[PDB]
Amino acid sequence: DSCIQFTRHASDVLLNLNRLRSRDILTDVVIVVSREQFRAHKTVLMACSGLFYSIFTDQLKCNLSVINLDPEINPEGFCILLDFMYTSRLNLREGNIMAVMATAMYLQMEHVVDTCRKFIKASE
Amino acid sequence: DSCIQFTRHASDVLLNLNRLRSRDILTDVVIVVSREQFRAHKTVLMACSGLFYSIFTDQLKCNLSVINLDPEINPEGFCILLDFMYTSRLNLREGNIMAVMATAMYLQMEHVVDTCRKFIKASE
Amino acid sequence: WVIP
Amino acid sequence: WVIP
Ligand SMILES: O=C1Cc2cc(Nc3nc(Cl)ncc3Br)ccc2N1
Ligand SMILES: O=C1Cc2cc(Nc3nc(Cl)ncc3Br)ccc2N1
Ligand SMILES: [Cl-]
Ligand SMILES: [Cl-]
Repeated sequence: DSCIQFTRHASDVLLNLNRLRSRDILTDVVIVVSREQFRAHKTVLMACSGLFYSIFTDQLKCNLSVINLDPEINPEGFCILLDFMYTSRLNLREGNIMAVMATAMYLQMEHVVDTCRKFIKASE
Repeated sequence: DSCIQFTRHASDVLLNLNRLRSRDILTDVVIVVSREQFRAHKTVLMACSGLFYSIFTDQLKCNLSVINLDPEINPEGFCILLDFMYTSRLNLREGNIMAVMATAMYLQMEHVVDTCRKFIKASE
Repeated sequence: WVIP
Repeated sequence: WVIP
């Protein structure tokens, strides 16, 4: 086509979605990770995670307001990944890399899994 | 912080939101523009438009499944802008620039209004 | 704005 | 991935 493109549009949209998340506006699901609860937008979770994409396209699960993750999932790892989904920034640290990679594999977040594997390979 | 950032994340999220729109997955509102209807995600509309942000943060309107736009709004102008919201690409043409700018002013999409004013000023 |  |  003969379209023009606004370079910062996608980043501005995500920044606004994160602002809605921070003010708990139009969040439509709670993700339960052991004793912790995380409110989010189903659409953002699906856009970032192969697991959430599969969950919310299921004709029964699409209507659930609460999703319980596997008990092996670390709440901090999930929190770091939820922040990444809404910001593009990943808080990857020596102390959390194993939990973050395990959570990203479970959530099916291929690019996160890739950088974790590379950071781990560098430290061995 | 000491975060790393994935450059393409925001663009990939928006691409996936557009894929959900195309398959009508988790769309939660109909925007009525005269005889035409456009299905969308409230969160994406709020992230792109000052008007939708104001509408869906209203304690009564946040719960509406149908929003009727002012009858002066052109359905093609709205369609072009809805496509822009989900893709960052604006199909701006000599034949549609006036309708697109009028629709972007009504929707409160400042960057779109800005490029329309510049393209119009160049042709005078 | 750019030509994509 | 980059240093933002
Ligand atoms: O690593 C990742 C990230 C991700 C996101 C989605 N999400 C969607 N995929 C498609 Cl094709 N359409 C709409 C949506 Br929402 C699917 C798989 C994966 N794997
Ligand atoms: O030209 C534009 C585009 C736009 C988008 C929003 N959306 C939001 N703004 C804020 Cl501050 N927080 C969350 C959201 Br969603 C507000 C105003 C405007 N004006
Ligand atoms: Cl990823
Ligand atoms: Cl805009």
